[PDB]
Amino acid sequence: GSSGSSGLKILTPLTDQTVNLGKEICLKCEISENIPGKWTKNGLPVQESDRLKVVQKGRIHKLVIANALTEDEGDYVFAPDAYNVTLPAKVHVISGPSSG
Repeated sequence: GSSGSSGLKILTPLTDQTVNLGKEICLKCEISENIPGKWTKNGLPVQESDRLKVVQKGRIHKLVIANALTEDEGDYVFAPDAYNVTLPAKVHVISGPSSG
């Protein structure tokens, strides 16, 4: 999908993930290249923290959350720090006893 002087082939793109409130979020994606990338939610630079840890394995980016918070519900998007490619993703969180 050459668009702008790029040539990255998405081997294993992100897959829609749906879990209940609290569950441990997970998002793994592979690419035909070995380069670092960043994640973005609802069009914003996701924040990192003890709970939020972005693990990377060679040509694969993994992302899991300690507790699936309501905020999670939205649209996740990842992109390499070398190319201008973007991998869209959908997620949903089920309500629970923890509300109000």
